[PDB]
Amino acid sequence: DPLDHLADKLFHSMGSDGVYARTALYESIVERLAALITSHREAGTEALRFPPVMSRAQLEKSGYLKSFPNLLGCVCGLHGTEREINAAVSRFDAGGDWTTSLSPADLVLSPAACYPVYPIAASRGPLPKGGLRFDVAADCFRREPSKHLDRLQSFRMREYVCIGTPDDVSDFRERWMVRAQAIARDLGLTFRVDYASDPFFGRAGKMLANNQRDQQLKFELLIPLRSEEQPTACMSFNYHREHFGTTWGIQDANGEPAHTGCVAFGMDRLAVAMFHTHGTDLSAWPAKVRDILGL
Amino acid sequence: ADPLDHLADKLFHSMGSDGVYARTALYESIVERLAALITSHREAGTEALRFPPVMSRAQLEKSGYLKSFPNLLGCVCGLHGTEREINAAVSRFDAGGDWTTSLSPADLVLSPAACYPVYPIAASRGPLPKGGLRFDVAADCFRREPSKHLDRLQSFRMREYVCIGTPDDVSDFRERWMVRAQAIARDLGLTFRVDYASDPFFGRAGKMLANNQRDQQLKFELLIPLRSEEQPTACMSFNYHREHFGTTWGIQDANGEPAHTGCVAFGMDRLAVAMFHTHGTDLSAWPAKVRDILGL
Amino acid sequence: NATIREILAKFGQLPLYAAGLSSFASVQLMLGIEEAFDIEFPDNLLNRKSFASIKAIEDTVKL
Amino acid sequence: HMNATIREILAKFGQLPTPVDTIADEADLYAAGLSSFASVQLMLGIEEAFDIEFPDNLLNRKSFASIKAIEDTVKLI
Ligand SMILES: Nc1ncnc2c1ncn2[C@@H]1O[C@H](COP(=O)(O)OP(=O)(O)OP(=O)(O)O)[C@@H](O)[C@H]1O
Ligand SMILES: Nc1ncnc2c1ncn2[C@@H]1O[C@H](COP(=O)(O)OP(=O)(O)OP(=O)(O)O)[C@@H](O)[C@H]1O
Ligand SMILES: [Mg+2]
Ligand SMILES: [Zn+2]
Ligand SMILES: [Zn+2]
Repeated sequence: DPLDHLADKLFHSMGSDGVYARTALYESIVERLAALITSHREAGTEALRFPPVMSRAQLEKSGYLKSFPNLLGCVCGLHGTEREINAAVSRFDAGGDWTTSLSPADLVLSPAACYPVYPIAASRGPLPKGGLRFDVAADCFRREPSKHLDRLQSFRMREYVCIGTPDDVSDFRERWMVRAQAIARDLGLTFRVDYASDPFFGRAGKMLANNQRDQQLKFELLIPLRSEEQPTACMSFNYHREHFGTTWGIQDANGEPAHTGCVAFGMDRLAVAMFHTHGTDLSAWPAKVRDILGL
Repeated sequence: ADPLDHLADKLFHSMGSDGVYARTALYESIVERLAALITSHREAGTEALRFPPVMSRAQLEKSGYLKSFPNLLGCVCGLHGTEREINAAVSRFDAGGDWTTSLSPADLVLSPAACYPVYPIAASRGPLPKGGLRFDVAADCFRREPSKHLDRLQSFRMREYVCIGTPDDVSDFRERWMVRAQAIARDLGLTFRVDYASDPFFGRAGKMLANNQRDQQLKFELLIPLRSEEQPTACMSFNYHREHFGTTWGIQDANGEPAHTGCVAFGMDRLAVAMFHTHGTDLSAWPAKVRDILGL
Repeated sequence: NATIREILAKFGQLPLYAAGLSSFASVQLMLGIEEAFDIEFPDNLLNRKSFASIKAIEDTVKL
Repeated sequence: HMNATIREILAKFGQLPTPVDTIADEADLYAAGLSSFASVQLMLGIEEAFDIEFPDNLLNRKSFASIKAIEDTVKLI
């Protein structure tokens, strides 16, 4: 893996594949990329920042278990009484397994940044004409251990979300497909865009992925990191049609179930792509890129 | 009524769970300025690391967290079975049952405090140099403590400076930070007192640990009246661990003795709430000196 | 057709795309054709078009 | 006898380097081996081998500094 040699300057092991401590060098570029993305935020956008956990009930309601049950991280804890908890602990001291006393909380680790925004939008009543636009971010989690630097279990996501009529969303989508590519170009990155599909689970997941790709509901900006034949999706646009509008009872200004769409930036993938492309010595980065990033 | 409750309108949106909130732009802008202020006070020769919201469960077990706060720990679990098993769990959910009976533990927990992952990392470099090592660490932390009070969250940001070295390195470090942190609190126009305290150790065993900790003055807190002046909130802590983590991780100081460690911890969410409680939710009305201190 | 007039009623959740046959409904409809009959679709004929109408579903079965 | 029981527990939950046989009644336990987490198991061990429960007033380093202090504390309870 071509990326491996980047580890020494970017990451420290934390004893778990896909979970790394970030060096100051690495974080300085993550921060500049986030500032660049912010500088392209469109008018009328409301910014929200989500913690790394969210309501299990909200995620169940969003349909996540129908699509990616195998990817979800659930928060569990020792919920019993003092003796119950001490019993679990004692088993650990004894050389047994305390984890058998774990029971689920009402929380999961957020699998994507946008999920909490839909009930928040719904709570405000009908959408105004033109719809609503959100800027959301979260530390996300997906249970997919890997040693590859572009495949993490815990990673930062940044998203612009549009909630409105089908025309609102398609206008938003056309705009962000253009802007996402202009950003990658300004960063000096090599990419192509392709229609793609989410990693749906199961046999129904094969139909869902086929459907999604055939309908062109998901575009990805792909950057060669490991190789040119297996590039890495570093940005995406998802058109959800009326799926979340229906789920959450969001009505557009015409009284119809709202459509939603989002452009997603994988902050850790973009940072890794920058270092892979430009190296770990910032003073040598191309002058135009340094200027774009305010270096 | 909690004096803080009315802050929620401007700072937070509900996420359907006590102690877990979406953060507004106003709130985040202040968390960011506080973080930059803390960074500006960083000592020379301090290594900055940023940790994700999860860490190795094995490392946390080794750190002794189970013996001390087993009730606060959030573990990561997932559906690890076959496709048929996972599909059945989802089908039980559709039929009014509980899908979570198919969950099993992963090798990860949610990080309960920012400093834990730093000790193995320091340990991996061999013996400490003279003067020891200093780290600047941060993470989103989790503690299973549901509450409706805005100063008691389940998911919250912690920033810490950590010292690993001889007992003298560490005790001077903590003294330097105790003074520096109070000076910062005063610059921020905050009302506080500093007192000895103890971690919320669990059970009968814990009452003894808490007693000893308070008695040996291993932990100071800077306390700010938020809900009341009688039960003020700990917004910074100043912790001395003796050789507990140095022993656990086999860290050796420059004299070949098990290293001591300590840390100064800033509760970024508590500090932010404190600022808004103290000066209000209109930043233009904040005192000029405070605005200047924060670069507003 | 007699076997399909019960499958669409059980998993279709209609009030076929002009009706209330949604995506996640249609996949529970796909699975219901693998249950009432003894075959699993190929990834090729596994799609939106293969489940457009009632007469569309039937033809795919023979093939 | 209480002295001997207490001594046995100190081997049961002590993690001391030099055997309880080589430790005086008045000798300071932390001063030669008794750790924090150990002294807590010991306090639990004292509560196991007898059937008692210390007040929080005596739930501290002092009560477990020496075998004599332990014996005295248990008696005073
Ligand atoms: N494992 C990961 N590590 C780092 N960033 C990720 C990871 N998975 C997703 N992201 C980033 O966040 C976004 C998530 O959207 P999405 O659900 O489309 O994932 P994905 O890109 O389909 O998946 P995969 O590449 O894992 O098969 C992507 O644009 C990507 O940049
Ligand atoms: N539940 C919480 N919500 C928000 N911030 C917290 C919470 N717990 C701790 N913090 C903050 O982070 C720091 C954590 O260090 P520490 O482990 O010393 O916790 P603590 O001081 O035991 O707390 P407490 O009695 O308030 O639960 C605290 O100083 C505080 O500012
Ligand atoms: Mg993608
Ligand atoms: Zn999204
Ligand atoms: Zn700490």
